[PDB]
Amino acid sequence: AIGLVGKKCGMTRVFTEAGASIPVTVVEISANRITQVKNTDVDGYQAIQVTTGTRRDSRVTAAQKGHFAKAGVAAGRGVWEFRANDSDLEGREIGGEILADLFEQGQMVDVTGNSKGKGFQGGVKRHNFSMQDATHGNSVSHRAIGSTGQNQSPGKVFKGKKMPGQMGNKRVTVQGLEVISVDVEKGLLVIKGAIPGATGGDVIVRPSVKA
Amino acid sequence: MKVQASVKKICGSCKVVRRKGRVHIICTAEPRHKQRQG
Amino acid sequence: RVAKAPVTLPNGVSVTLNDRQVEVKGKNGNLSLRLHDLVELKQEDDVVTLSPTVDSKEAMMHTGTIRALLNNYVIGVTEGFERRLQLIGVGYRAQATGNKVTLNVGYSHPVEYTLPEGVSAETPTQTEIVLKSNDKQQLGQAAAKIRGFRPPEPYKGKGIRYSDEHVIRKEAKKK
Amino acid sequence: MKTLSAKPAEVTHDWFVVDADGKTLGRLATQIASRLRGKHKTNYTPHVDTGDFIVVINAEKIAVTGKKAQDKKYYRHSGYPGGIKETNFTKLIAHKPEDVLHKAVKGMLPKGPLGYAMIKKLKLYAGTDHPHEAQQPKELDI
Amino acid sequence: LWIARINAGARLNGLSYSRFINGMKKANITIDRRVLADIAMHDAATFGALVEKAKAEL
RNA sequence: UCGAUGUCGGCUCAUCUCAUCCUAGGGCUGAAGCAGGUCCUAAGGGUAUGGCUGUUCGCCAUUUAAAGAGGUACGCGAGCUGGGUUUAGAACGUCGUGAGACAGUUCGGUCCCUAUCUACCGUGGGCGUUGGAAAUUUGAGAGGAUCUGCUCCUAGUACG
RNA sequence: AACCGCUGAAAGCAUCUAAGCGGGAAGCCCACCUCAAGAUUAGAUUUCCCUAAAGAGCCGUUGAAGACUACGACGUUGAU
Repeated sequence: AIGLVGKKCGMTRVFTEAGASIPVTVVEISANRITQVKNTDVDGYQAIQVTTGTRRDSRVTAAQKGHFAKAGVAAGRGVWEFRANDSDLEGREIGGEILADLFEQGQMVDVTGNSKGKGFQGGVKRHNFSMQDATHGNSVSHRAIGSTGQNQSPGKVFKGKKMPGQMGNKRVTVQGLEVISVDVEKGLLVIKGAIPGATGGDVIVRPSVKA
Repeated sequence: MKVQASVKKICGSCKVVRRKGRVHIICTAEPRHKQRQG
Repeated sequence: RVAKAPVTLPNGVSVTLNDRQVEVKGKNGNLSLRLHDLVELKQEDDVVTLSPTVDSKEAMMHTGTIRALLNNYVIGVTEGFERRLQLIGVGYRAQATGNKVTLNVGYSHPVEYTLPEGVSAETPTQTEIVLKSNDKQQLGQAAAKIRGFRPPEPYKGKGIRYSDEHVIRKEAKKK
Repeated sequence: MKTLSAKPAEVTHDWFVVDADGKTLGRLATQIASRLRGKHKTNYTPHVDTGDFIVVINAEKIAVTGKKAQDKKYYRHSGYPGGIKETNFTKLIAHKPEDVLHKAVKGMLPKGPLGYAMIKKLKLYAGTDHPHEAQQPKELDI
Repeated sequence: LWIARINAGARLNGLSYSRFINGMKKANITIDRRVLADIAMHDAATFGALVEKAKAEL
């Protein structure tokens, strides 16, 4: 139930001997250093905290420097927690190591990332609203929202109405993705599929919850 | 069964049974005699 | 009437009452029922008389059912209860192996039923199940559960049916 | 001679512990509501909180009569179209046990700033223990 | 307000407000609810004696 | 309501009901099977594209698991359209001596408003959270999602 | 839920129900994804700091982040 944090390196293909192209995405896995083990006695729940990447010393606060020093690890670019159970808290000690060995070839994974940000978007792109007529006398409402409600009853707009607003740049999970290849010496994780986000983004790969 | 406002025993093998405050006719001879009030 | 009828205790069987929980112990085994808080239980020479705490219709209707359950427990501990299921069909068959009974009736898959703790099944032939139990309730529930995998059909009688169960028969291709 | 008010700085709130074990929900709730309001005190003034802190244990053991454990419905609207949700007394006792008695008392308290301040003195817990031995509540059979 | 204070005071030692007012009426005590609530709030012993009178009258 | 509450239809965007159209669970059957018919439960999802006509509808073609019935100012013109109805031009039939008229027809005929408050979609500032800070988090709760065809196999078996 | 029960009395029988014990729907509550402590009941844990500290911000170079913001990165001990 624990995963690892990597960086989206970009997309490519893997060819099979039958001549099928598999769309894959490449994840750089630096070492996931364990910075804290949360247990039920102290925190009320079981989790593993890891860090990965690096920061320069001038960019790490005194509080975070002490947090990393208590574990014995080097400061990473971020800190991520994975909810675990007694089975997961087996060989996981503070200052310990999590590599790409966590996953096997052919294992289904869930991958989470920040989607690409589209900024402010209209209803047509954000919610697949139909466009109104391009011609036929249509005035200046070609990509307009259309009606936003009923009449006097209810005399308001219902909450959760689909409107323009910020699109993308949100946490998104894609489930049911296959591990195409694992390599740990090079920190390589090759996964079948799309992987939300841009290249260089932080991605979290966990074992698939559908199973 | 027949769900209706008037449930009455039909043949003579029908029973009026009430369960959960509701009136049924249950017949041991004719399965289409089964009635429930409602 | 049922409430006023006393429960005659055979030589082997015995009943004890500890904190509103009657236990019947005898040669077959041990059964127990929770005594309703509107019924009192008193014992005499090899007989148990159970009577309402107050003279009321509700208390009498509860002591009737306590008497009936106690009588069933006494008989089920002195000799036990037995139920018989028949299977009718071309390839319908049953096999009892321990506490788990398998039935091949008409599905793309045999059905496997685990008997409740207290009911024992044996199949002398392949189309006949004999169930034995201490309590009539658990025996009847096991029989109903097994019979509900393929209840009898009116047009040919196929299915699992109770022995001495009247199955309605209808005629196919009528005019 | 005049009729004086209670002067909040001069008022003292006493701590009491109530066992809600097998007691009727509304019959207990009215008593608690009166104690939280301070109606049992001769300095009662409706614009001052003169109440007492009430700590209720065994909140999951409170009782209702009739068929109300399965027919008493708790509705809420979430603010979204069609967002009407319903739950049972028994399901709510299993899920959030304190909310049955909290809801009953909130219904009986006045609805305004002072009422919000008086419901804050109701400390209700499922189970036989409360974390308020420091306040030394006196056992109150009400 | 006075009636609420007197009810609190009478229930503090003994009977309810309604029975207290009946007892005062039977005892021929002409003290008004304003003074009664003042004594309930500011003189607990005097209100106790006043309640004892109404209680002895019933 | 006449010191003005814009009409039908379409478009866009919906929201609710259940007297349920499909899908789900059932009882009865003049239920052999496959298919149905009725009624009970069930509102989670889903629930065509075209030809004609301004049409709603309706008929028709071809589909679909299905092409539900409704409420919402017969939802929705300070969101769009302007084909019909319902100004002024003109003509036909008809009525009138006539000026004219016609839920008769025909051709033509300006749709304004930069959003204050409520609402809603997003996105910030402040303060608070019992000294302050950097992080990581539990989850009271809320939203989203929930559809379904066909082929093979069981098995050309059960049934006939 | 409808519906089907087991045992069972009221009501010697019968009976799914009154006591008790079962099965059972795309529906309900979880489970999946996202948000979530202004949940003013403002929760938890790990570190850091207190004669202007720990930090945060301004400013600058900026970004598959973006209306402005915010958010992410970096500012010579540096590839922003």
